[PDB]
Amino acid sequence: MSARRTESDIQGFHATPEFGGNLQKVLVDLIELSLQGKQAHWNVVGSNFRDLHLQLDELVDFAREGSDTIAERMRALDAVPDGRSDTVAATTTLPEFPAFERSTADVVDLITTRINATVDTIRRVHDAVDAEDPSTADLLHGLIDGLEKQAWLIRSENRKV
Amino acid sequence: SARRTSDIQGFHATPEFGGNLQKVLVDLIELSLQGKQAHWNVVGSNFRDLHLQLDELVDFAREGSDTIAERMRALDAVPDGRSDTVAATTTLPEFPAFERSTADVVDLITTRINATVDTIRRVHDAVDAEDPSTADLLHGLIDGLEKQAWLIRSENRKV
Amino acid sequence: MSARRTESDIQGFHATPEFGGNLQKVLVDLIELSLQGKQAHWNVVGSNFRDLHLQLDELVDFAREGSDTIAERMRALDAVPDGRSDTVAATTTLPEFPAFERSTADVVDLITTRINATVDTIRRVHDAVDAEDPSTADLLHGLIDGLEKQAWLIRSENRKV
Amino acid sequence: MSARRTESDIQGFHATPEFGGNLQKVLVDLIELSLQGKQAHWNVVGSNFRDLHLQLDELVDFAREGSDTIAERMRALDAVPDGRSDTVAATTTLPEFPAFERSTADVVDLITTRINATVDTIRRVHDAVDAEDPSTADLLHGLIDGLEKQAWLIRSENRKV
Amino acid sequence: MSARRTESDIQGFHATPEFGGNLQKVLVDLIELSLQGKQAHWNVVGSNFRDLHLQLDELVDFAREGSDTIAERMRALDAVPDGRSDTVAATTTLPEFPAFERSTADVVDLITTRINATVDTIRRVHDAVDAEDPSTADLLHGLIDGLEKQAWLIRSENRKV
Amino acid sequence: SARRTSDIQGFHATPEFGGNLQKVLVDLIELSLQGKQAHWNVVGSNFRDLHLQLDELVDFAREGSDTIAERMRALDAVPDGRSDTVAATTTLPEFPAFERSTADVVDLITTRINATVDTIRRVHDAVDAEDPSTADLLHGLIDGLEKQAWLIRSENRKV
Amino acid sequence: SARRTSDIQGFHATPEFGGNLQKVLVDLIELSLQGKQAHWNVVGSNFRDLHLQLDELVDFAREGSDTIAERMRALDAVPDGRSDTVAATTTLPEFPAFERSTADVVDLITTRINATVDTIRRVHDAVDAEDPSTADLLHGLIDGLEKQAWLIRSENRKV
Amino acid sequence: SARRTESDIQGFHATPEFGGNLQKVLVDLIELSLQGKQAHWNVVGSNFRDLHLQLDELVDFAREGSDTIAERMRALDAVPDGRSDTVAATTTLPEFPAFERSTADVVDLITTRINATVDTIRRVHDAVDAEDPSTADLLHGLIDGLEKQAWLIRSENRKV
Amino acid sequence: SARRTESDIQGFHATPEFGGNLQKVLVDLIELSLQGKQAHWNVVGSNFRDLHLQLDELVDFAREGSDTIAERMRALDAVPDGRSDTVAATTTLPEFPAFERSTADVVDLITTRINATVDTIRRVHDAVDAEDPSTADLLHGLIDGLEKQAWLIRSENRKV
Amino acid sequence: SARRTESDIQGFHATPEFGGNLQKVLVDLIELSLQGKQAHWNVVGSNFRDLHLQLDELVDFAREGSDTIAERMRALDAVPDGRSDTVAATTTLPEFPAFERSTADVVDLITTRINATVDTIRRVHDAVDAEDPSTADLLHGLIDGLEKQAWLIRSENRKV
Amino acid sequence: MSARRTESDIQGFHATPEFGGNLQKVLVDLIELSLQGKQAHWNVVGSNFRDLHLQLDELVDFAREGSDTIAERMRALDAVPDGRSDTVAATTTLPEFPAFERSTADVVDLITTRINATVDTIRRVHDAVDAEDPSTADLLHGLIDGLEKQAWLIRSENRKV
Amino acid sequence: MSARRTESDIQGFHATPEFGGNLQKVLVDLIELSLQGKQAHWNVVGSNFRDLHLQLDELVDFAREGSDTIAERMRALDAVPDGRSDTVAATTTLPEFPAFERSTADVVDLITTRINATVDTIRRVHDAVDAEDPSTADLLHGLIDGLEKQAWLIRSENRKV
Ligand SMILES: [Cl-]
Ligand SMILES: [Cl-]
Ligand SMILES: [Cl-]
Ligand SMILES: [Cl-]
Ligand SMILES: [Fe+2]
Ligand SMILES: [Fe+2]
Ligand SMILES: [Fe+2]
Ligand SMILES: [Fe+2]
Ligand SMILES: [Fe+2]
Ligand SMILES: [Fe+2]
Ligand SMILES: [Fe+2]
Ligand SMILES: [Fe+2]
Ligand SMILES: [Fe+3]
Ligand SMILES: [Fe+3]
Ligand SMILES: [Fe+3]
Ligand SMILES: [Fe+3]
Ligand SMILES: [Fe+3]
Ligand SMILES: [Fe+3]
Ligand SMILES: [Fe+3]
Ligand SMILES: [Fe+3]
Ligand SMILES: [Fe+3]
Ligand SMILES: [Fe+3]
Ligand SMILES: [Fe+3]
Ligand SMILES: [Fe+3]
Ligand SMILES: [Mg+2]
Ligand SMILES: [Mg+2]
Ligand SMILES: [Mg+2]
Ligand SMILES: [Mg+2]
Repeated sequence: MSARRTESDIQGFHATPEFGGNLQKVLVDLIELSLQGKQAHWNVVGSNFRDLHLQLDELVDFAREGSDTIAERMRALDAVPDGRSDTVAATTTLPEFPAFERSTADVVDLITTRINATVDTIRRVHDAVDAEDPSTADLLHGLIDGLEKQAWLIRSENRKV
Repeated sequence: SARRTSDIQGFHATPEFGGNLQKVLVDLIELSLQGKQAHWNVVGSNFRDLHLQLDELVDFAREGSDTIAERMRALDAVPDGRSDTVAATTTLPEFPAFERSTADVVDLITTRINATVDTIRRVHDAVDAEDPSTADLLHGLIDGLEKQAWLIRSENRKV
Repeated sequence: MSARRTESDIQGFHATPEFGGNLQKVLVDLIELSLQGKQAHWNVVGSNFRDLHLQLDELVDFAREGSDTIAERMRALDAVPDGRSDTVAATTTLPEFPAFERSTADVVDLITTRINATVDTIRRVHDAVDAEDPSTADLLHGLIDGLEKQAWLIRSENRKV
Repeated sequence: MSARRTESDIQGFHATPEFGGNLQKVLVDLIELSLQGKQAHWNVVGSNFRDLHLQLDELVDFAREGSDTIAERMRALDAVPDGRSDTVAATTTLPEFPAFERSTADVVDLITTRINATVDTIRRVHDAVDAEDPSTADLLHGLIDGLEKQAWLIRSENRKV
Repeated sequence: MSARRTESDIQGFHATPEFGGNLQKVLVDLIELSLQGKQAHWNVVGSNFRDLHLQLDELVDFAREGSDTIAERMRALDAVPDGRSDTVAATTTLPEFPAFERSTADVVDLITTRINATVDTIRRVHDAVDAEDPSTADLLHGLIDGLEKQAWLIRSENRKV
Repeated sequence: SARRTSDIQGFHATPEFGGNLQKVLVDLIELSLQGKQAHWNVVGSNFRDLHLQLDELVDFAREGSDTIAERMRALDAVPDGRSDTVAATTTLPEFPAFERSTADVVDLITTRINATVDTIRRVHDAVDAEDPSTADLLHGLIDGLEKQAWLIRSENRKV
Repeated sequence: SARRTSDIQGFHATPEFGGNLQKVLVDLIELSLQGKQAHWNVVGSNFRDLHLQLDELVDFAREGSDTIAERMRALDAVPDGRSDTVAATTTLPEFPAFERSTADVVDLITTRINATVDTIRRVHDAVDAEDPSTADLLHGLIDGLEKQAWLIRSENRKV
Repeated sequence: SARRTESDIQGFHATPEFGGNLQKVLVDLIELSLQGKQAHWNVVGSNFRDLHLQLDELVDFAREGSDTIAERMRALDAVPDGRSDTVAATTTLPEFPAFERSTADVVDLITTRINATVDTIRRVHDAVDAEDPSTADLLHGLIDGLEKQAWLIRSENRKV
Repeated sequence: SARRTESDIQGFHATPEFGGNLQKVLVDLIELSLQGKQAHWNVVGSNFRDLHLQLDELVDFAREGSDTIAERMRALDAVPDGRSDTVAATTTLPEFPAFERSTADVVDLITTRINATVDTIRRVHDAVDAEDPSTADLLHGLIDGLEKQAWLIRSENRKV
Repeated sequence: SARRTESDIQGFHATPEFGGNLQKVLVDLIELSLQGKQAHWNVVGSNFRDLHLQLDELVDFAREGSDTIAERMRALDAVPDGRSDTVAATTTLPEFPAFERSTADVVDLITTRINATVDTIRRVHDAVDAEDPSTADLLHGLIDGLEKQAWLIRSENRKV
Repeated sequence: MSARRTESDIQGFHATPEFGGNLQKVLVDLIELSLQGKQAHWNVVGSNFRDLHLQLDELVDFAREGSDTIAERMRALDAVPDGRSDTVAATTTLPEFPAFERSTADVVDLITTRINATVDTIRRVHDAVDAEDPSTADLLHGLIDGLEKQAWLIRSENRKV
Repeated sequence: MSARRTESDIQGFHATPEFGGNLQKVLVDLIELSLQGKQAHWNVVGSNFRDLHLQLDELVDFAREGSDTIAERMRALDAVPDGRSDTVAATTTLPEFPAFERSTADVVDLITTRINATVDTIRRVHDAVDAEDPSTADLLHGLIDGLEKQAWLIRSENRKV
């Protein structure tokens, strides 16, 4: 006749502090990447300026969408993101982007290593995230895939023969 | 050439697998129906936001039920989304009739989303073991519905 | 100021219990139709599968919009809809949809019959609705027109001439 | 050539002075509603500001399209609309909208009353319009349906249940 | 199961021969109007050519959608349309469109007359249609409203005031 | 400067050229009317595909008739697309009244498309000789209609 | 760090500034209402162009009135766009009732656009002196409306 | 096995005369675009709006056409010249008059200039067709599109 | 302070075996796209139009898939080969027959070829997943999308 | 004849002080975007959804603004710095608090931060306007757009 | 009175075997070009990577649309295309694309010559195609025009001074 | 009671001859820039061809929209533009664009200086324009901003380190 549950209060999945911290690690590197990507996008100069200028904006869009995805996933699982400038600066694992104008070739190298660093954070955190919540790991897979594609589209400028 | 030889069959789901997807399906349809009920009948403070959010929940739940039912079809299982079956087999607590306050609707719908996510989380490991590709569809459902739960329940949060 | 009314409270048109009842009847058959339409959509097999599979989704879209229209018209007029599964199952006039895979020929006949049953409810209810509120009768005309079109587009498959 | 008429001049349906008058009444209340809707849109403050601010614009859009529909229906039938400010102020049936910032709770009650007044004009006029020209009565049904929906979506904010 | 009907065959509403005949009359005049509209569209010359050239296409679009609506309403109700050239020529009530280039002033008067003739057919037929099937009468109201609007937008060109 | 001197006339078509375009025009309008007739009245196996395809044929034929009529206007010819003229001068076999089966509609409409293409192919060389630019418009019509014929007739093909 | 210390207020307009924006607002609303009146009731030679152009004028004037009213709100002023206020305080010459010829509508509407632009030009320097950002909004209004005046009045031009 | 073995295969090169023929088309299309904008701005009088709008449509077609011609030239390794001095010095179009012009006058002036542009395309047609039929198809699009514009514009002044 | 100090950080490199696994997927997706177009053109008979259209949808999914796989390979510094000779020489799909084929025959032929393509993805899945779970997620999308196409197509021939 | 004969004509160069003024605007716009996202994620309580949505609209306007300012700097050969350390070290905005915050608190906090950002633009306005009026027009768009956001947000807490 | 033809069976234009073979020649080179274009698009590396990467996808889109156009034209004229991988490999006239990564400059040269080869096929076949069916030659003109434009947009990267 | 003005004739703002001449100066340089931009767009050859080819079209679009804006502003203020080829050639201040193909690096330098020259015209004219009509100066600000952005996006190709 009926299979209906009877509780008036059914709780949702709550992330462990460890899991929250792991997604926080991903968050700050994604925001930092976005900030560095815009810096590069503004200040890149030299041969093949336009392509890099445009590709860098694609990277920024992806990293911004990613940071919102991770922060919102945290919220869904009762964890609390911190994307404030001071926290991002204090805790990001990305090497800092240099000041002033940079050459196209230099920007290609710099941004590639910074995407690599961002992806490394996600891969380092992956197995612990997957173990607690496979659905979140799928979002991580999307980030890895999208970011490694950006790294290919950007780095290929400097690859010879 | 590496070309194979002329009637290669598709992956077919075990009865148990079909049954697990059936469990997900009825709770998604029930959620969709309950969501529309809430959408129409919610009243009170912050009516508009709740009215609108609930329609988005319904869209997701309907897309989800279609995704699951069609995955069943692809793997040679047979969905049953009929009204009697859904009423008879859904695990979701019954949604009340009549007008309900926004605060009560927030609480009620959060419970019923969580019930739906619970079903998907309950079958996840057994479907993943048999067909990882289907578990990915389940992950999208878990992610999307848990997002909806957060967006809805935050209205009632204290500090 | 010349022709302005001075009432603080000007109340809206309220549906009678009979009117609310009449729209409730339309609502449950529209929802049942949507549920059966999807069942048929998923489970139809055989000759001209795709055309039928697609047409059934178009039927479902129309019935879903129809049920939302009806229910919101109820709300506008201070009536209260009930589209919950138990209610729809217990009160719909539509013949039950059979279980399992069904042939395209079978689905055509089954769905045509279910559409006609839905239209019949709207037609039975029409005059009482029109008498109380002509504006709602127009929404009923939209439903009659749209559903009878669906019936034609579906039934024509099985017509032998 | 067999069933073709041979008249050089075939004139169209012309509204009677009464019909023109009846549509004029609908027109001024629709325009007044749009003006009050915008006033409320700009000046509403307090709890749930944004929802109300947005809904009021949706109301205004519907009332503006409504007034254009009515006025052009008049023109089609050789009647002449008057939507000028002095005329609208001197002949509208709507209670005056108050000046200054108003709370969201106040705006809900005020605007619900103004919508209902507008609908009341259309409802009072309906039968005389329907008797002369059923096609125009259908446009009135669109207005009744659309405005009563607006009233429901707005008033529900203040409902305590 | 409680209120479910148990009939294998539930048939739809079937138009009487009179109803089918009445919609046939509307159909041929709509098609004739589309054909004359295009003729006028191509062959109009003189002052304010472009405005007229464009408006005539808008008229044609509406009449084409109208004829499709009518014919499909016939099909829905088990009636059979005939929109073939010989039938339209032999049975239309519209005065014949003249050959050759025609002035913008001439086209305005000619097309206004043809529109009015088309509307007259719908108006003559309306009550018999409404009596049998109110839902179809609503489609007629759409046509009356849309065509009379077209007539206004076209005739206003020649109005001297 | 290479600037010319103030009333340079446009290319004007011979009466014969206008007449040839008139021939194309009436068969395109007739096809459009016959296509709609078929669209409404077709019934039976694979109704939906045929119903939909026929509407695409009508769209093409209507766009085509407008293209030809306006080319006539551009070259100072005067189209006649009126109902009596079309009925009196079309080369297309009459389409039957009443409901027709999908199989019969496929055969009937294929014949009438082919008749329309035949007209365009019949006048092609004489229009090309006078105005190559107009023959390009004819080529688009031949291509598009012959595509329609293939898409429609394939339904009835044996093996 | 250069971070400030927790209740920094927004720029607030003087009463005079609010009043000047109020002046612009009522003339924009009046223009919108007059434009629709003209749009409906214009008849005669070149009806369609005028009918259509007048609707574009109305769109601009409505967008403009919303821009001004919301700028008032942002700067803590309170708009009054009510029918009585607009009728009582607009500087625009009354638009006549009844059908008017296209030639008369061109002249009438040009005058009333110019009246509206005149108001904005009259308050410009006093608003610019207080808040340059608001004067930019006024510039868009001057530009757009003067464009409308040109597009409308050109119909009546002699040689 | 059917594969050609040459490492570099050359594409079709246009003769310089062919390039010169397309160049004639180009300058007249650019001149027409420039005159069309002049007319679009400066037209006044009865039925102003229709003409103002129709003139912009002409300009859009003419600008798209000149891009099509110049890019066809580049495809075949010809080199277009669309610079102002070249256009002014080599266009065959009668000069457009200065100042405001009535809609009636603009209709006649622009019809003539469209007809002049079309005439250039028609004059080079056979020489272009003989060398490269694909390019002649682009000429056909231009003839068709421009003669349509001529009809749409001149119809305003037709008294029947 | 948490910032890494190395000037160049290396990204994830796929093993050559991983690249080889994705390569198997790629050739079958390309072969499937090519056979799908062959079927789309040459299908005739009852319910022609639905099949003609469904086959193009399959081709779109298969083309998008092969781009996804080839670009994932490039991301991980593998090097795809989608050239005709390689596809023909290394595809595991049964050859599609020449000439016109009936809708019934096309349904069965294409179902088999979709099933063959899916089988390749399923065969390499675990080896791909073990090295790079993110890539396995792309494999899942392909399995899901292709098996849907198989269902949508084969249903035409199902007799119940 | 009116043509200038110099082979290279220099564009307008911004003084370094001008660049510095735009830099102040930039860091506050970026800080505002970052705080806006923080608020957007962490806001809870009555009327959550409206605020959640309005905060994203603010973030979109602020991100577009910072791009506009940074690109205006580049146009005039100034060099922006939008890096996290620089933003944190040089923003004039009060720090946004950690953790979940109520909708009422978020309304007041964000209004203040919008007002701080606007104040920076208003402070540099006259110095920017004196050197380059075109840039001051961009400042006006920002003032107008941000003060609108301030009104739309703070209205939630207004008790009348 | 009537100009209507009387045959119940009117056949369509049927291509000669020679014509079918000529379009088949065009088909395989278009498919081969598409395959090579994607290979280049994936494997291009070096200065100005992105522009070439993107342009190559434009070329692929055009060649794919072209192959479908030619194959469908064949079908319209009762000819039977063969676009299978074995046939394409066995019969294409394009020099094969090399394996592995290639430099931007190398890809520009390689793809230019392969477009040149594809266009050469169409030009070689042109006159015989035109003689039998001028409408098909027009499709060939589109292919020539579109492909030679691609060749210009791609080759210009390597052109100096 | 009433604040309505009483004149039946209210004139619009009329530009001085000087102001008209100033906007004319802006106009011819914008048209010249558009003409040169297309010349460069067609004839640019070499490393990073595609980016420049595309960016040049963006510049052309902006300069075309600008020329229409200025000419229409002139018309609004009763001034009469001259954008004819002879006038543009006789009066533009831009150095002429060279003939034949030019290298990417050369085009970057050439176009940058020509944008610089166009902007210089607008800046030279600015204060006199602003003094008479601040609203027109705002349009000039848009042109300056948009053109200087183009100059940055184009020139950055040639900027080293
Ligand atoms: Cl379809
Ligand atoms: Cl919203
Ligand atoms: Cl228009
Ligand atoms: Cl790009
Ligand atoms: Fe996924
Ligand atoms: Fe997984
Ligand atoms: Fe209706
Ligand atoms: Fe009625
Ligand atoms: Fe040709
Ligand atoms: Fe200013
Ligand atoms: Fe062509
Ligand atoms: Fe501005
Ligand atoms: Fe978000
Ligand atoms: Fe589905
Ligand atoms: Fe709803
Ligand atoms: Fe209107
Ligand atoms: Fe239809
Ligand atoms: Fe047309
Ligand atoms: Fe607003
Ligand atoms: Fe271009
Ligand atoms: Fe790609
Ligand atoms: Fe940017
Ligand atoms: Fe195709
Ligand atoms: Fe313009
Ligand atoms: Mg079918
Ligand atoms: Mg809210
Ligand atoms: Mg006009
Ligand atoms: Mg590049």
